[PDB]
Amino acid sequence: EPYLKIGRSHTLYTHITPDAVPQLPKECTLKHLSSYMEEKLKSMESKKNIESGKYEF
Amino acid sequence: EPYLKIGRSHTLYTHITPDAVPQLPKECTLKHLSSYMEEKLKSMESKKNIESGKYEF
Amino acid sequence: AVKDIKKLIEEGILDYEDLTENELRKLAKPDDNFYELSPYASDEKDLSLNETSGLTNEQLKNFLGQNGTYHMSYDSKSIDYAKQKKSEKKEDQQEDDDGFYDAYKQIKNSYDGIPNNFNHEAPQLIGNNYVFTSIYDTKENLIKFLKKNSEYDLYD
Amino acid sequence: AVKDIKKLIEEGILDYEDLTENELRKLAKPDDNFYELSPYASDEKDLSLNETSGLTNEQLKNFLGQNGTYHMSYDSKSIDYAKQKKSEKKEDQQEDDDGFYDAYKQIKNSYDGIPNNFNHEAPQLIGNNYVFTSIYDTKENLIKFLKKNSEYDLYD
Amino acid sequence: ILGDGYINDNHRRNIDFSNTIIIMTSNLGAELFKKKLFFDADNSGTPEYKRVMEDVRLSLIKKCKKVFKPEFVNRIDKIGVFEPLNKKNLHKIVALRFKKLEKRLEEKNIQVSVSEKAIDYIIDQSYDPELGARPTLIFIESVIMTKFAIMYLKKELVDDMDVFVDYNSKAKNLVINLS
Amino acid sequence: ILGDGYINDNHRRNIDFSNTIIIMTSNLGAELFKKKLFFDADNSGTPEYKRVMEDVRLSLI
Amino acid sequence: GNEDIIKSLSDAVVKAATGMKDPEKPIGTFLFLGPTGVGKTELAKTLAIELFNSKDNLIRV
Ligand SMILES: Nc1ncnc2c1ncn2[C@@H]1O[C@H](COP(=O)(O)OP(=O)(O)OP(O)(O)=S)[C@@H](O)[C@H]1O
Repeated sequence: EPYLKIGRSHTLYTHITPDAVPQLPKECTLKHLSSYMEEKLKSMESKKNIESGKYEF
Repeated sequence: EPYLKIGRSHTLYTHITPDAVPQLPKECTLKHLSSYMEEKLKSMESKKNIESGKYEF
Repeated sequence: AVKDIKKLIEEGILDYEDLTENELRKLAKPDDNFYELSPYASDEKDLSLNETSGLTNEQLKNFLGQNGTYHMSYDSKSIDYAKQKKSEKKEDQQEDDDGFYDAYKQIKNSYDGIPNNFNHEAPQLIGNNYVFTSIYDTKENLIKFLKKNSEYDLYD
Repeated sequence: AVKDIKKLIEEGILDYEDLTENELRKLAKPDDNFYELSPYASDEKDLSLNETSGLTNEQLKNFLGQNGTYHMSYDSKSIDYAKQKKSEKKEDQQEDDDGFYDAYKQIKNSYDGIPNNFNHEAPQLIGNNYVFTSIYDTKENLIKFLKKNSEYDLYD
Repeated sequence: ILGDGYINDNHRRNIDFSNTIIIMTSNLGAELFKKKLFFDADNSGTPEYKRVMEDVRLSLIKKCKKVFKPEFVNRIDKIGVFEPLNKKNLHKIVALRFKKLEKRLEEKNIQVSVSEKAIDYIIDQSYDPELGARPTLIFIESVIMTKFAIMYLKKELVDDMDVFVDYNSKAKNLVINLS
Repeated sequence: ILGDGYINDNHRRNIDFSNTIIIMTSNLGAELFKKKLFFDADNSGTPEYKRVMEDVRLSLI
Repeated sequence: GNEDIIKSLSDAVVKAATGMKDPEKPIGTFLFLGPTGVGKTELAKTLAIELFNSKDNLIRV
């Protein structure tokens, strides 16, 4: 919704600055999506076939 | 620590001389790390076929 | 409060807000695994270097500099040649994971100042201070603290 | 005090500090294995010579001489060609390690004036005097003595 | 076999793998158990060298699924990954050999004791992290154990001798004997 | 066997397989799909990504 | 020639005749390598002359 409003607007392209562009939310960046894979792929292997450490209670 | 201080400093690059750059300690050079491999490798190759008679009690 | 003491207690007891300037800078100092001598780095597919790259032709840069009614904006000789090799190798069985897993590992390390095969500590400027982060010791709680608290504040 | 006498006693008894000018220069003189005739050198991978090298193109040197907004600073034709050969040979079993030991080796011989396959004595200027060092006879204790004592002193 | 306890034969008999501990070993150790990632296991880590093993153990399970056709990654219960040997461990691992050694000498009643400094003389002159202590156990048998019998050939071994091994740091080389 | 019942032995007698539920199991999915937008799908897509699994199913045939 | 090889032959006999370590491993396996010409067989022919004084204990396969 905010990216189509500035896209359809009659503004010159030299006036489009990074101040005038609204930021994506934190779910939508590469910083989240790359770190979310290490929440899976590192974790996915660190609980496949390995279950002696830190299952104390 | 000393290499980031001169790196962040507002000095022109023509003023950066080898006198103005602090030297690395002796653990951190190629002269140590190449000689440390001959302390391993050269010593190691003789770990096969340990000499009979060279160590006499 | 010293460096190994903080890794156990500050997760349980101590907040980062009550720490002195000589205590914050030493937790951002590199550990004792730094200055430990370590040969034999492990090679992997370097996503940093592009094997399909080429040189500035300077007649493309002239013709693409004069903007208007051109339909392709690169050379496509070294790229096409590369795609032909992947069609001819018949290597699939783990390369179906290599393009699809391994970048996440190296792409996230690009946000921490860490290159591809670098299993050691690499700095990262936050504000006016450097924080040495690792593959393992990410030091993420220091990064959230120094960005939020020291935005308009200075603690060396 | 002669040359073979010093190799046994100066490790046990004699310090280098009490040695005359005609005694220091003769221990830096080459041994009797020098002037002994020896054919048949043993070939190895010469890390000195670069097989992936090329010629100065003089249109790259002109375009890279005009500094600014270029993105690759070499030719990359001969160095990609080389990498394709290592992908096609399937030689792994000792190339995983013969090179590794060799790089460390031949690299240390570069700090002693000794080239790659040179099993003999090679000089090294220390101060104003030459010291012939070997693969085996490194003569390291002479090098530590002539650098420290004869920094502002002269002993031929 | 790792799936169920049964396999048939050419008789189609019921082979039973229950009550049989099945043990799968292989190396897969090059390019990560090397000097790669494992310099100075002297320290060996209460909080840290665990964490290197917290990815080195992961990196093998990458090579487990992509070499073994990963149904073994499904069938096997516990994938055990050994730590590299510490020099603090070999003070007793070598000493675990002398108790097995005297079983071949309890007929003759030679009791053999080794100083800790003597072990340090052995480790630094026989051991590396890369060969895994097998030639160090050849270093015992082919260097030190050869002349205990030569101490016995010529009559310097009474059939009760308290053999005390030690090195007094000159690179001098002595066996201290008590009756 | 799947086409006919009448199967000769090495005595060349017929061995019926009527009233025998024959069950054919193999994987043929291993190390080649591995997400297909689905192994990260516990919700799995109730009207949407079921059609993906149909196109997954079609590919196997 | 090659006294270091000859000592390794003698040491296994010292491991043999003295009641030293003999598991089911036979005493002193050896793999001799060298250029064609040098004393590789006739170490062993002198063993049967000296370890056994018979020369008919030598078993050439
Ligand atoms: N040190 C030695 N003492 C006595 N005779 C020797 C010696 N070295 C070589 N010979 C003689 O040279 C031969 C050595 O025997 P071999 O070791 O079988 O030689 P060879 O020609 O290398 O054949 P191989 O070893 O089976 S390939 C015999 O004919 C010996 O008489």
